[PDB]
Amino acid sequence: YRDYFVIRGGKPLTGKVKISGAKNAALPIMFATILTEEPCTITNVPDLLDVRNTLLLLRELGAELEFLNNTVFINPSINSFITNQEIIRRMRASVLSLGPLLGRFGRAVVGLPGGCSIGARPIDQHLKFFKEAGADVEVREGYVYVNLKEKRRVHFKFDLVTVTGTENALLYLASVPEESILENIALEPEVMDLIEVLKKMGAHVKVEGRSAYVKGSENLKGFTHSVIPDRIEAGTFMVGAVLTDGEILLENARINHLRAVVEKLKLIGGEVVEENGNLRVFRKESLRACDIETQVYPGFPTDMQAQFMALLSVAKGKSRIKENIFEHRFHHAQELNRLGANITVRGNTAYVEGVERLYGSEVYSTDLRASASLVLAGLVAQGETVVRDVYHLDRGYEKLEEKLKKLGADIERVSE
Ligand SMILES: C=C(O[C@H]1[C@H](O)[C@@H](CO)O[C@H](OP(=O)(O)OP(=O)(O)OC[C@H]2O[C@@H](n3ccc(=O)[nH]c3=O)[C@H](O)[C@@H]2O)[C@@H]1NC(C)=O)C(=O)O
Repeated sequence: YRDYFVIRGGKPLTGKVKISGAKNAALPIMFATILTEEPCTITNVPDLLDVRNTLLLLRELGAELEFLNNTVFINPSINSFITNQEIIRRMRASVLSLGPLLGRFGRAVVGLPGGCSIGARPIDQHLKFFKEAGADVEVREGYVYVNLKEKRRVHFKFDLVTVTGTENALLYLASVPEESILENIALEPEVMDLIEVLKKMGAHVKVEGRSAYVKGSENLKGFTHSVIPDRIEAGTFMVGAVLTDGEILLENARINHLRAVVEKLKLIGGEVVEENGNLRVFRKESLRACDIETQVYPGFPTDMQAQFMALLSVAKGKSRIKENIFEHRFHHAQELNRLGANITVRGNTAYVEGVERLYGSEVYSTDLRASASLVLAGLVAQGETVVRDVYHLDRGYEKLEEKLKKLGADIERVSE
């Protein structure tokens, strides 16, 4: 659909906002249900497009489920191991179905992801792991055909840190009745949340440094779990508060999943005060430039890069923002320039020369997470900002415009 936002800037964000469950924790956790025949219950699952597409895939695979009150009730009656190309083209993370399906049937046919606006994003590490696991892997008809003669212990080291690569490996190993080892894994909170679920199902998982020791099982149980809060949504609203010089209280967020974000926010001039579990955020000092480099967790999230770039576009001084994760992820920089920003891009590094003010205009969303930066900029840009193709934002945030409206943003959605 061609829905879009109309943001009339000039209002400070003030008030409470309830942070939703983590989209990227819910996804792998839902795919984990494929590992058992027993019923599972997953709560605090956000109602956003990626979750809905995942549920559609599970139903296509044979599962019986319901999604009500941010809770997924599923009977994992999987009777197929084919993840079609259409679903993969709609959400490349559907590749997470590979590990579970292989662990359940010893076979899987999953469409190979195509390019993405964020980058080529190949999955060589995923395929490399499964080959190291002893599976026969062949690409035909744009599908990855994986066949496993027999499950055996695995000792694999990732050539680079990959979030879903780590998750796909863990999902499979959880089904192998032997002791396996993964080295150089991702430590993102979502990966840790998936790990708790796999343990609840019966697998043993020990994390030391970036190594994961796994002892799987062929009789995994059903589980009940409440997914962690979404740290990217939380960070986004924090930026919103500082940028608009408002004062917000985030409810249901986790400060322990936001260290790098809070650190940079304070360097820029914002402040974050913890009240019990709540986080009160506001601007303490005038905005100032700061250098930022994205890194795998616990470092600064690439998923928060665009949002901070919007904040820095109106800060005093020149900021350097380098991407070490998705080096191509800068489409938003030029959209911000359309609002009067002064951002330059040279390779994997962007330089932001702060300007006194932004001027509202039409900008296009293209990144389910990074495009939130456009909404943020629209909150302070002079006049009105039109954010096109919010379909992307609907994939990455639950009721974004509604939460902003509740905080005083003069935003509205035009269904088209
Ligand atoms: C973009 C999203 O969030 C993303 C988030 O930005 C990134 C980085 O933190 O980690 C997840 O993707 P991801 O697992 O594909 O990211 P990674 O695998 O760690 O890729 C990091 C870098 O490694 C490279 N990479 C990764 C795997 C691989 O086999 N080969 C490879 O070259 C990628 O090209 C990328 O430049 C999140 N997605 C989910 C479903 O967990 C989203 O919500 O869709």
